[PDB]
Amino acid sequence: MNVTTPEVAFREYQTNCLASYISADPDITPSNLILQGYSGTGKTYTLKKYFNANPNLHAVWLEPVELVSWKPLLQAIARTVQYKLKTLYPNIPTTDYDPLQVEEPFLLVKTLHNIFVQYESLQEKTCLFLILDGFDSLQDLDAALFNKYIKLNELLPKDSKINIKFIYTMLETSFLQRYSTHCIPTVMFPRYNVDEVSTILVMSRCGELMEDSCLRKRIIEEQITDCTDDQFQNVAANFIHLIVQAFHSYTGNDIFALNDLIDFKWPKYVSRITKENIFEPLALYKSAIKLFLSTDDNLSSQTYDLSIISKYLLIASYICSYLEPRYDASIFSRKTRIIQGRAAYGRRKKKEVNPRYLQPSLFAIERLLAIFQAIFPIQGALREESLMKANIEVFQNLSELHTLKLIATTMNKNIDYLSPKVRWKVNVPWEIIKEISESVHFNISDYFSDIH
Amino acid sequence: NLNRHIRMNFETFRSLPTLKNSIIPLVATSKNFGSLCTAIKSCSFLDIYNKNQLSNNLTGRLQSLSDLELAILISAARVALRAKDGSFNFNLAYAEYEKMIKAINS
Amino acid sequence: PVIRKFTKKNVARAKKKYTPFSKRFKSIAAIPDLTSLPEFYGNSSELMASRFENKLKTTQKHQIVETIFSKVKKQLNSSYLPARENEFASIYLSAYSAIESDSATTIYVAGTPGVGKTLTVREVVKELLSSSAQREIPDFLYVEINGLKMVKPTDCYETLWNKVSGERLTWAASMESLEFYFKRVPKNKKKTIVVLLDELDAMVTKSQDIMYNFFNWTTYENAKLIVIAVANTMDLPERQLGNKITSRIGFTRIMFTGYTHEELKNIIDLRLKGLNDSFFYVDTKTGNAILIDVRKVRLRMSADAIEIASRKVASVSGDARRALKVCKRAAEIAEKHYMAKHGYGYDGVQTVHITHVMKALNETLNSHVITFMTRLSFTAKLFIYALLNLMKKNGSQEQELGDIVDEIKLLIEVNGSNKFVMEIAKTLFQQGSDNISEQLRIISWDFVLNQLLDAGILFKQTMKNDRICCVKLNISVEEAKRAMNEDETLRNL
Ligand SMILES: Nc1ncnc2c1ncn2[C@@H]1O[C@H](COP(=O)(O)OP(=O)(O)OP(O)(O)=S)[C@@H](O)[C@H]1O
Ligand SMILES: Nc1ncnc2c1ncn2[C@@H]1O[C@H](COP(=O)(O)OP(=O)(O)OP(O)(O)=S)[C@@H](O)[C@H]1O
Ligand SMILES: [Mg+2]
Ligand SMILES: [Mg+2]
Repeated sequence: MNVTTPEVAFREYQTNCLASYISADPDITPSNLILQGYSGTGKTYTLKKYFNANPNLHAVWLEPVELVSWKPLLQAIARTVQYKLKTLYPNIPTTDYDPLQVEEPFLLVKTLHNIFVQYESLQEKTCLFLILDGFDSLQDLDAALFNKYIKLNELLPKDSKINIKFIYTMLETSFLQRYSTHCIPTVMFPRYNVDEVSTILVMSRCGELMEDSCLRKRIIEEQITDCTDDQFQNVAANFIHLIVQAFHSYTGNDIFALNDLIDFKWPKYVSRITKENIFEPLALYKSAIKLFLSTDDNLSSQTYDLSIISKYLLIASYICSYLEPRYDASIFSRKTRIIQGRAAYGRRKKKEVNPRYLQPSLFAIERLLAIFQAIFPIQGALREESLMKANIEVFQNLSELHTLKLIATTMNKNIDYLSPKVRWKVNVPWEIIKEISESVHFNISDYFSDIH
Repeated sequence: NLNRHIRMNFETFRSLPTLKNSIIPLVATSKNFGSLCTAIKSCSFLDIYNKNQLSNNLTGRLQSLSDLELAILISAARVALRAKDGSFNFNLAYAEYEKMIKAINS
Repeated sequence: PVIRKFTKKNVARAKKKYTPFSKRFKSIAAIPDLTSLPEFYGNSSELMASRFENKLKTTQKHQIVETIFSKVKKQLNSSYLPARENEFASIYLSAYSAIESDSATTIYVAGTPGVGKTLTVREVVKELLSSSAQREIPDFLYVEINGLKMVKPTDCYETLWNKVSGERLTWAASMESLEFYFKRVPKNKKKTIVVLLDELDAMVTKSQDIMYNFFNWTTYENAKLIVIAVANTMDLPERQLGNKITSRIGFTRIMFTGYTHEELKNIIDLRLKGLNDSFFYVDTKTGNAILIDVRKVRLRMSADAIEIASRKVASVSGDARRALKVCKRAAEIAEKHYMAKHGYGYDGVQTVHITHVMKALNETLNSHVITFMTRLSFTAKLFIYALLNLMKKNGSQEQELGDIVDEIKLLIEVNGSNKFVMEIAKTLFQQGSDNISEQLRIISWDFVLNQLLDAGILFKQTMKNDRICCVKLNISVEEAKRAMNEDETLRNL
């Protein structure tokens, strides 16, 4: 061949095994080629570096993540093949066919055949490389769509001058282990190394940190004249190594989860150099130890902007959907008897399985209303009857909690609320219920004290 | 070496197109005739390629796991091994990560 | 102008009229005589099918070469008979007593595929057309409705009204037109029509309205149609039609039973009467046989070969098409032997015998799954062996995949003595090389899942977890047992 292998820094097998499968002669070229990798593993970068190193052969860049189901995929293929040929061989009479006419795979075959048989006026047979970058990143994807793209060169004509050669790009490896007997040339992309991530980030990012003016205004805000370009790039690479050895156990081997951490923690690191932190590597790290212990990636006082009865309804629904229904007359029953009766004894042995790790239980609405007026604070001289009854506002706030997806139920499609067969459950976790019970000052830690 | 690779192809996937996809980047990456001759003498590419074909299935990408991710995976497999039908969640997994790491610091 | 929510750029509509036959004149008393109308009943422009005839004829060139067995392979194609007489006579009488009496009967024939029912019905219609040409009866327009030759099961109305009337409407206008034409138009202005309902059990769709209408237009006094509907099971209106439509179809229900070995021998005798034991003038140079260098050759399609081909196919399903397929495969085997032995190539006597037709009788009694699982790979046979010996432990037929994996690992680790398995257990897990860690799955695991999934040996349920995905043997367990006993290594491993 006459292809030029690119100098990709850490994919040395893959560019050699990629120049052994992409050529300008359609006979020494496979009709399908998979490039299976994972997120960040360098597929698109080495593909674009290869196709830019070889300007003579023709690419069609198509990304089936912004084309959700299969019909915009066929329409986009039939659109952009024709648009690529219009700007490749301009002096051929090109009768524009509508890509929206493609509605089925057969009509893609017929449309592409009618597009290709009008370019017979060339001299020699060429291949056109249609790249489906992210074929497993299709959103409404099925297991039998890929069989419709393998067996497409079986339908395009054999003695034609433009031959379609596909280059897929997969991401999942349980997708690809279905199309294994088809024996397509697979070029796998293994996950990057920490020693390779730590310098991929340096060669990618230390250009746009010295050219990031938050540091180039800090060098003149601090009156710094003991600097050169090495004195900027060494603290840039040292910061990148600091984010790597600090946060690699957090992210993993993903360039994307490191790029944004470097983007976040950079100006709060430039704001710690004063006059001589640019010369040393250790007291600058001891001047900014606060941004290398915790990650600080969340979007950050109070907990929830709800009412009082809705907060107590959330607490009571949290109680009754984790407590067994038999043991509540030992925890809430408090009033003096007049008639001979016995209360609930309670559980003998504390079970240490910790029920509030699991999924909740399902209760009737009378148990929520009963536990609601047991845990409610006193309101309101003998005609008050201060034990609050469930008025309109309690039911309205309960329906508001069901609307806000905080209490929830067995979602049958368009369920009736007023049935004695629809039971309710909470779907908020413990970590917000503790903040809520802290807000209304409700002792809930001693409600699950008899489990752990 | 070539007959040995054909012999292990005969017991694995018994197919000529897998051999074709093995042989094609051997012939195409070579640059001189002596290089092609020693490359098919030694078969220096049918173990580079054949290593790369298994480079991420369940072993070549578990090899690239980090340390916290490995402790989380080990704890989750412990929790699923302890259960009846093999199910768990993030709370039952983190209640084994901190227990294991507290026994590490013990 | 407008922005549309979706597009239908590839739409093709026919040119078919919407107003039915009821609104041509809107005068029942002034309907013209429909029989001798120019357009009705195929009296005008009946070249409407023979437009595409001079497309599949090219060059009349290059001197095609027949052989001594090309004649029998031509006479064994689709084409009195001593096969169907008590059915032909009853059907022709039951359809003649309505042609002569201007009646509205319905005949019901049925049989397993191959028993000659459509052949006898089409010959009944040919004989009644001969009787119409002899003019002992009135004439009719013949309509064949094939149940499977149409893309929509309601297009029966369209093709029937088109054949009757020369105009094509939509299917709703055609069913209203046929309803009016079969209810109200008097029996002086309509000549009768006979309708063959070929393969009736493919128009039972979603309402049973087509099956209603074609058997409820024949209960009318003013409709001269005869429905000679064929079927594929005798008790069809007791299974998939209503009891009222069972009462419409009635009580005739003439079954076409299966053939016998004597009847089938007579059939092949009549098919080869013009060729058996005759003489041909072949040439040594090519082989071009010509019936009455040059060699006079006999042709003994032997009666013992005919009857041993006929007894088996008379037992299994009794089909006068499968008998022709057997006796054509025998002639094909003979022609292949002849051409390979003489070097003739396309541009003593010849025989067809018992140990020559037994290959044509054995070509369809071979399960090529045992000779497939023997030539399968070692890892695929090991997969099948792990699945087979998990079954005696479990008793479910539906083992998981994580169990098959650990059973394969168990067999490989527990056989550490055999020289074959210690040679193969290195490559089975590491592809015979270092710089490759010991894989969890064996090499070629997804390959030998898929190579049995596509072949239908294996049967896996869909799920995302390839440890708990269940897997079933779709073929059998007994034939897998009889296919795993010829390996010389899996017989002990
Ligand atoms: N070997 C490398 N040399 C230089 N930069 C690299 C290298 N590998 C990755 N990068 C950088 O990291 C980015 C990784 O993105 P991609 O190469 O597109 O990976 P990816 O697999 O395509 O991600 P997906 O599959 O689209 S989620 C590239 O855009 C480069 O900026
Ligand atoms: N007695 C016979 N004489 C000659 N040919 C026959 C005879 N019986 C059946 N056949 C063959 O069968 C064909 C006629 O089709 P039939 O078998 O009558 O239709 P059928 O029985 O309805 O089969 P299906 O199920 O509708 S495809 C002819 O081409 C003949 O070759
Ligand atoms: Mg990409
Ligand atoms: Mg038929």
